[PDB]
Amino acid sequence: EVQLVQSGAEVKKPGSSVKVSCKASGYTFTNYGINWVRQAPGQGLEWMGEIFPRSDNTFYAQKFQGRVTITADKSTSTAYMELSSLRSEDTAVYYCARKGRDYGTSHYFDYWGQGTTVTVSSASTKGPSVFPLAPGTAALGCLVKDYFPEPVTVSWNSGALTSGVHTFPAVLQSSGLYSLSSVVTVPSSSLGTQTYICNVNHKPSNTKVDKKVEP
Amino acid sequence: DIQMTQSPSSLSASVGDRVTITCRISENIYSNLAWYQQKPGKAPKLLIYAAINLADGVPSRFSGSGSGTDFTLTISSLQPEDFATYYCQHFWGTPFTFGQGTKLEIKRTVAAPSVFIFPPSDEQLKSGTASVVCLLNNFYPREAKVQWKVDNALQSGNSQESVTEQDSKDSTYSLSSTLTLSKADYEKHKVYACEVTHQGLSSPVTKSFNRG
Amino acid sequence: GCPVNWVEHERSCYWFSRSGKAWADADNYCRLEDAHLVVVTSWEEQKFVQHHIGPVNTWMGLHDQNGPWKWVDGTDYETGFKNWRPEQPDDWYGHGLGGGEDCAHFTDDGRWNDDVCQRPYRWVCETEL
Ligand SMILES: [Ca+2]
Ligand SMILES: [Ca+2]
Ligand SMILES: [Ca+2]
Repeated sequence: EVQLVQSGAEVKKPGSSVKVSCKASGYTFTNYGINWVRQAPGQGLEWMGEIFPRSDNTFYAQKFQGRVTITADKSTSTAYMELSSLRSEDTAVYYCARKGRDYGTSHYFDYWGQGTTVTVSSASTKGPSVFPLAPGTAALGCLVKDYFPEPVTVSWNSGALTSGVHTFPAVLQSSGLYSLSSVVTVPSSSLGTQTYICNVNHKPSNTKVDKKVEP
Repeated sequence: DIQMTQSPSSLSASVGDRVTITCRISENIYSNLAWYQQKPGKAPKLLIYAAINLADGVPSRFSGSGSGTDFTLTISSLQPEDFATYYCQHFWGTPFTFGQGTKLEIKRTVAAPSVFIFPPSDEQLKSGTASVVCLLNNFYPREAKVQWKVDNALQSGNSQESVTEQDSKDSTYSLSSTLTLSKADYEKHKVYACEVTHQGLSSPVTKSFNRG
Repeated sequence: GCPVNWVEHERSCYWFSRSGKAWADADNYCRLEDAHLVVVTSWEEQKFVQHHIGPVNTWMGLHDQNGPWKWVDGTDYETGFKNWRPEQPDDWYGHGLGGGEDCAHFTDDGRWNDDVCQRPYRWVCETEL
């Protein structure tokens, strides 16, 4: 079985460099080009470059030339993509992909790494502030504001309350910190018979908040 | 770079429908074209290569056709697991380029949003910031306009929006809009309102509160 | 040394197609294989290619689309080895396919002919170790 396994998520300051690795297994590493493709949040796919490990020949998209370096280590069947002078627009999921081929017809990206999230930010690790969004049907929620980096998880009543829960994708504030809301609709008649608690976990900062939301 | 024009950018369809997605190329690439499927949080998956060949293990309901500058991905009978984003990609020279993507979403009946407005908490105000949240709950289609008004003054530039993915049970969307003001500005005004325009509402719906 | 299904000869690796492609499509395929359409610069290389293609029209990396005849890797054509069929290249327009002939192939006796680039001939990729 062919597998491409990438290094873990990276948080990088602007101006720094990131190096992402892509460990290939299950095939002859030198027989196929390794390609790097990135995807900014909510955007499409962008090819960055290719290395052929047999020859070490590389090809880069012009917009990254002088800024991207792709290398390959035949001894560990691992390819690397180093992107320097990072800027906010380099925040993306970076994929490696094998350029397979059917002999004499065409090429294709048949096996992909799992992706590596690279966040370029001048922010530092910060746990959220959690504020109540106070209420036949009543909506209540929690605003999970000013945290970094992604992600936070939100449950309600320790996971007992799942139906009608909507936890929204985070938005990036101009401060560089993320903010998101999680809401749940419940019967108005339940407000005096059931406590509602949003369970917020921000692992990067070891922040756990159990915020009671009352009328 | 070769230009890849994929159409449409978004498509609503029902399980069992035929779906066709087109990819127009700015120059002749013979059959050197691949199609991919991508689901949220996942790497793209190869569907079709050499324009018309079904990749190993991919269901035969997927088929590709075309050559040269005009290509089509067809899903003969849309399956529930097929709602995803689709990309074409050329393999002609360098740089490889992708189409901009076609997002296939689930068709359902129109559902008007339930709208809720939340004032900033006293807890947050203590920190000198005010966030006003407007919730649009379980609506369809996704298109929706939220307008913030502060004492009937139309706000612009101080709100951010976020939309959930289609609900796995009812195929609706929900939307959260946050209006951000300084604490000082929040206290200079009384009436905060979010006006919601949506196909399921005969007229825009306004939810508001008076600071207090 | 050379990848599986490639053939080594005099510090080059060669891949012989078993299917046909228009010249540009073959040129693209070799490029995406980290290679180029074969560039023939000696009798020894010519005979080696002949042995492997047999009596089959086969594209090489020689074309006159930039103006003069050029090899795809920049090797100089005029000072280099040439093995054209008699009275080739002729830029024939009588084939009915439109246009002249701008792409060189090995013919079934090994000597070269310029032909219409859209013909789906076999091809040879070459990469240098
Ligand atoms: Ca040669
Ligand atoms: Ca000619
Ligand atoms: Ca001729």
